[PDB]
Amino acid sequence: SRTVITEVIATADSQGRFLNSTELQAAFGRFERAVPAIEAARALTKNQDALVKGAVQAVFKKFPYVTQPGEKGYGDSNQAKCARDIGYYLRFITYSLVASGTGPLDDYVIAGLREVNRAFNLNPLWYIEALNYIKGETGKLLSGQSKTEALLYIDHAINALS
Amino acid sequence: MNDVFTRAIAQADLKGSFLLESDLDKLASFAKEGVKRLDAVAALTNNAPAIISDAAHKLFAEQQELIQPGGNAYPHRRMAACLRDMEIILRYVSYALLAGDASVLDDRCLNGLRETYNALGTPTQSVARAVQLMKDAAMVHLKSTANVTVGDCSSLYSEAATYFDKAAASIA
Amino acid sequence: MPAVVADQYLAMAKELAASRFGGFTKENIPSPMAQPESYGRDRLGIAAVATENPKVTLRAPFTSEEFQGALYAIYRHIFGNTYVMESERPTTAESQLKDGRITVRGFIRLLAKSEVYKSRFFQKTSQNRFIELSHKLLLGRAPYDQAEISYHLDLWNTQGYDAEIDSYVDSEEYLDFFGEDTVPFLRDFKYQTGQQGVGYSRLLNLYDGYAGSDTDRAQSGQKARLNGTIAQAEPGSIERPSALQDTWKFANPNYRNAKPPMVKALALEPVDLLFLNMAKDLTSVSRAEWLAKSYTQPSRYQQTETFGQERIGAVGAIETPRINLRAPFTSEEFQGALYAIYRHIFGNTYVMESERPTTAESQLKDGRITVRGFIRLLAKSEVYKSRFFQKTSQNRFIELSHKLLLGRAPYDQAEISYHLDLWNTQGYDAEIDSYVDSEEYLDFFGEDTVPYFRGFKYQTGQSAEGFNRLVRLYDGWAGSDTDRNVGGQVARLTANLTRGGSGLEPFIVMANSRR
Ligand SMILES: CCC1=C(C)/C(=C/C2=NC(=C\c3[nH]c(/C=C4\NC(=O)[C@H](C)[C@H]4CC)c(C)c3CCC(=O)O)/C(CCC(=O)O)=C2C)NC1=O
Ligand SMILES: CCC1=C(C)/C(=C/C2=NC(=C\c3[nH]c(/C=C4\NC(=O)[C@H](C)[C@H]4CC)c(C)c3CCC(=O)O)/C(CCC(=O)O)=C2C)NC1=O
Ligand SMILES: CCC1=C(C)/C(=C/C2=NC(=C\c3[nH]c(/C=C4\NC(=O)[C@H](C)[C@H]4CC)c(C)c3CCC(=O)O)/C(CCC(=O)O)=C2C)NC1=O
Ligand SMILES: CCC1=C(C)/C(=C/C2=NC(=C\c3[nH]c(/C=C4\NC(=O)[C@H](C)[C@H]4CC)c(C)c3CCC(=O)O)/C(CCC(=O)O)=C2C)NC1=O
Ligand SMILES: CCC1=C(C)/C(=C/C2=NC(=C\c3[nH]c(/C=C4\NC(=O)[C@H](C)[C@H]4CC)c(C)c3CCC(=O)O)/C(CCC(=O)O)=C2C)NC1=O
Ligand SMILES: CCC1=C(C)/C(=C/C2=NC(=C\c3[nH]c(/C=C4\NC(=O)[C@H](C)[C@H]4CC)c(C)c3CCC(=O)O)/C(CCC(=O)O)=C2C)NC1=O
Ligand SMILES: CCC1=C(C)/C(=C/C2=NC(=C\c3[nH]c(/C=C4\NC(=O)[C@H](C)[C@H]4CC)c(C)c3CCC(=O)O)/C(CCC(=O)O)=C2C)NC1=O
Ligand SMILES: CCC1=C(C)/C(=C/C2=NC(=C\c3[nH]c(/C=C4\NC(=O)[C@H](C)[C@H]4CC)c(C)c3CCC(=O)O)/C(CCC(=O)O)=C2C)NC1=O
Repeated sequence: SRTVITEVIATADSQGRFLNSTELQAAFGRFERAVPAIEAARALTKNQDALVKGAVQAVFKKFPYVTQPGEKGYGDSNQAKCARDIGYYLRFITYSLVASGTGPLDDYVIAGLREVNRAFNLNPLWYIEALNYIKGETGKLLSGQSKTEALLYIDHAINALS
Repeated sequence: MNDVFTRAIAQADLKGSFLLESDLDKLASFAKEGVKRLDAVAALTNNAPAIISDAAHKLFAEQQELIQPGGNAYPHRRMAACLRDMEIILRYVSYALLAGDASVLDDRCLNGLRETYNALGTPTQSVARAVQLMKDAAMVHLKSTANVTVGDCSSLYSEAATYFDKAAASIA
Repeated sequence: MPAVVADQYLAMAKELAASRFGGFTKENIPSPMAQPESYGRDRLGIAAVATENPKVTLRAPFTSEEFQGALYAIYRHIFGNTYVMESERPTTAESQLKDGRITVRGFIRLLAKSEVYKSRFFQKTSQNRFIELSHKLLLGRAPYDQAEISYHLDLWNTQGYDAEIDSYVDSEEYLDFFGEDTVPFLRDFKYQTGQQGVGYSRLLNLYDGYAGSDTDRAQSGQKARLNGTIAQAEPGSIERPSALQDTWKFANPNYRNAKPPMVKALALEPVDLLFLNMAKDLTSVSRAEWLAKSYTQPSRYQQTETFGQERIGAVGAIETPRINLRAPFTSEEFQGALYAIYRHIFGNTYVMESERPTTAESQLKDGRITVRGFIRLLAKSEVYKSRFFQKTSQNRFIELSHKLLLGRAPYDQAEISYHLDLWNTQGYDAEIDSYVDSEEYLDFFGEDTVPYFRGFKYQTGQSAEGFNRLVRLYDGWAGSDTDRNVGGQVARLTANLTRGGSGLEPFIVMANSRR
């Protein structure tokens, strides 16, 4: 996964050279930023259920029509899959927070996203609404830097969806 | 109606001696956490309409025989009675939460309540279900970390859970 | 089409559905619990005293009928439901009430101090019975706490009977509910701001029906019925009289209650509750979370995202950066691009400092040649030839040049024939230009990017064997294409290419049948 340490190692390895001061300072920045990111991930994990339920209902609020019979948001299975997908997004965002890089989101959600959504007729706007929700509440669940890392990762996912 | 302090005092009086150092440490710790307790009682008090609307909506979704002709919440009179009972039981749960004891809830609210409902033809299991739903909404509101200093309050959540669960068990 | 039903039955169906709004739908059905609005008060027999009889209020001026009805209600409440004879009727008290000297409250005070009240509810009673009766008749409720009984017993013992009656009538509760003008009524049959859980049950215990009364002339005497329950903080009895058994028989309040099975279900082999646990997981909880958590259960395939790339040993060869070298570049970018170029184009084989091309690096540094032209120079060099051409067969050279310059394996035997013929008729340099001037090379690497291994991902036009053939060509990240192996530099894909496969597919198709 593309993280600070991993890109450091990969760039040094592609040039066949040891780890120098530049890369060690990048690693130092990662190790220092770990504390805000890890406790932001802690906060996001502790509140996963409320976040996911609020996100699903926010999607149903901004897209009322999907709830009606005959289209995507109708049925117990479809809404369980909505909840599962939003939980997937939250899970990989917390993963990226912990790993200090967009790696987990890049490799698990963003690689192959458009093809899969197109094949299954899934609107990226639903997930954008859910992630804007999660963004809004992660604003008040987090303070200081932790809010900052959480929102960089959430906005990275949103940008990937658009 | 007695609080945690009067409970300790009664237990000490029964054996008939002073409150021990462990008892006084317990009670001083309770008073130290009483600020968070006040926050919890405020959370229950400011969000009662929200909690009871949510509980009523969930309850009449799960149990439609209540709100349809013949049901025990059918006309406006019995529907209003149902929402009133929800208000009352939430009120006594918040009282007990402030007291730190469930003596006010048991003694003043839930003591003849199953007998009343049985005499009126009211499903006590539905009332217990309503209390459970209302506990869930209340627990959503209690955990809210907005407008209030952040810190651990797990003991308070567990205690409010016991008060609602005791209400449900007493009714059903 | 002939009629399928007689018209009378069609009329009956139409008029049955006409009396519903919406006819017959699933949403508009009657409640299985068939309770009328008046179900509770009717089955309890408290309809008259709780909802139907009006609250009688008497003010300073009034007509004859208002006065007489007020007196009837007063005597029927304060004296229990007991017959008060004409000789017992208080005349001066109601003359003072008629004048306006006393209020209805003062009249209640007088009556509760009269020998009628004392003879009925005091002189042949315990004090517990008296306090119950006085709470019921004077305050409209039942005692809530044993402290009330202690208070009233001590008040009568110290200050007398009239102080007790005044404690009842002067109480703020009495004035809150009745003031000075309305007759006291039974009031705990409807919820009020100060009620308690036990109050309804205890008042029901104290109330014996419209045709029942609190009389000392029972053969058992005037006995307390709440003396044991108030002390133990128990609810009251809710057993109603016998004439109410026929009332609303067909209601089903306990509709949600589940009938038990005749025999508990067991599971003998894996323990004896897996059916009960299965039934609690199936029905007790809503379908949504059931599916939600079933969706996120881990799979029996415990496969990470890198699984499959790790199996073929191509994680690094897939994830390494694509080196693109523009016309202007820095020294670090140039040296790193040189490292990448020599690692790929020479097959991860060591090139010593003496073998490195300085003039070609200089031409690339100036911009005279592109990365593509540098690659072309390198593959024409004695390094590349001596490693991949001179000690090899042409099959090995062709598969190896495909791998190194296109990042993919040969897709068929036609490529082998084409390249062998091209080298044989035109020579090595033309054969290198065939790779480097190919549309494939320019579409994927195109004059500026170092070649990379393309065939670990599906390429359009690939033959489903080029993946397997690149895997068989690739020897991991630490493998090389050296000519210094013990056997030598030998081909790998000759039989697979010429055959076009393994030759076991027909027998695989047979095996996927019967056996
Ligand atoms: C016996 C006499 C009786 C009446 C009259 C009655 C009305 C009534 N309608 C209700 C629901 C409702 N009723 C409405 C009516 C609205 N729908 C909109 O299209 C209109 C603008 C508007 C009507 C003119 C709506 C929206 C709800 C749902 C409110 C909710 O979310 O709970 C409810 C809440 C319980 C439930 O969920 O069913 C009651 C008590 N109940 C009774 O027992
Ligand atoms: C201070 C403590 C206290 C409580 C809590 C209390 C409850 C109480 N609920 C009552 C009726 C009722 N209570 C309910 C509510 C129930 N039925 C619905 O189906 C729901 C399932 C459920 C509520 C969630 C209903 C519908 C009635 C009216 C029943 C009838 O009149 O037939 C009554 C009878 C008097 C009246 O109608 O106002 C009492 C005394 N009384 C007290 O002194
Ligand atoms: C008007 C009545 C009243 C209120 C409302 C009140 C709130 C109150 N909450 C406080 C801190 C706090 N409040 C809480 C409670 C929160 N912790 C979690 O977020 C929960 C969601 C929630 C409670 C369940 C906590 C943990 C503290 C910090 C510990 C402390 O300072 O006592 C403080 C101390 C000053 C401060 O640190 O900000 C006050 C005065 N005090 C009062 O006399
Ligand atoms: C809902 C309307 C209503 C009814 C029906 C009613 C009946 C009634 N009859 C009573 C007494 C009585 N009832 C009777 C009548 C019977 N004994 C004789 O043998 C006759 C055969 C028979 C009458 C035909 C007698 C004699 C008493 C007095 C019992 C006694 O003092 O020992 C009492 C007790 C009142 C008291 O003594 O203070 C009531 C409540 N009261 C009501 O408010
Ligand atoms: C008019 C006739 C009449 C009488 C006499 C009567 C007795 C009576 N005794 C009572 C309590 C009591 N009575 C006693 C006295 C007993 N306990 C002591 O150990 C002794 C063994 C014994 C006395 C020699 C005590 C201690 C209480 C308080 C009980 C308690 O609070 O648990 C009470 C309840 C009021 C209260 O709690 O203060 C009554 C009504 N009731 C009546 O209607
Ligand atoms: C993943 C990174 C990576 C590694 C690790 C790597 C190892 C590596 N060592 C090689 C050759 C060699 N390696 C050795 C080293 C051995 N000689 C013994 O005396 C020593 C005990 C031992 C070394 C400590 C020698 C002597 C050769 C040359 C073999 C020959 O010329 O015939 C080769 C073949 C390239 C060539 O021969 O030109 C590779 C691929 N290559 C890589 O890209
Ligand atoms: C540079 C060293 C080298 C050599 C010499 C070499 C031989 C060689 N001969 C080939 C084909 C062939 N070779 C022959 C020759 C046979 N025809 C008659 O039967 C004769 C008995 C016999 C020759 C006297 C034929 C007919 C083919 C056509 C393949 C086919 O049957 O489809 C092929 C496959 C590519 C193609 O079809 O052109 C190679 C690689 N490979 C090498 O790397
Ligand atoms: C021209 C003919 C041709 C075909 C058909 C072909 C298939 C093919 N499928 C691949 C991967 C894959 N193929 C599948 C599809 C399978 N796995 C799922 O579970 C399903 C059970 C099932 C589809 C119904 C999956 C999941 C992968 C990725 C496996 C991995 O990357 O580890 C790959 C590896 C390269 C890549 O991932 O892009 C090839 C080459 N190649 C060819 O040259």
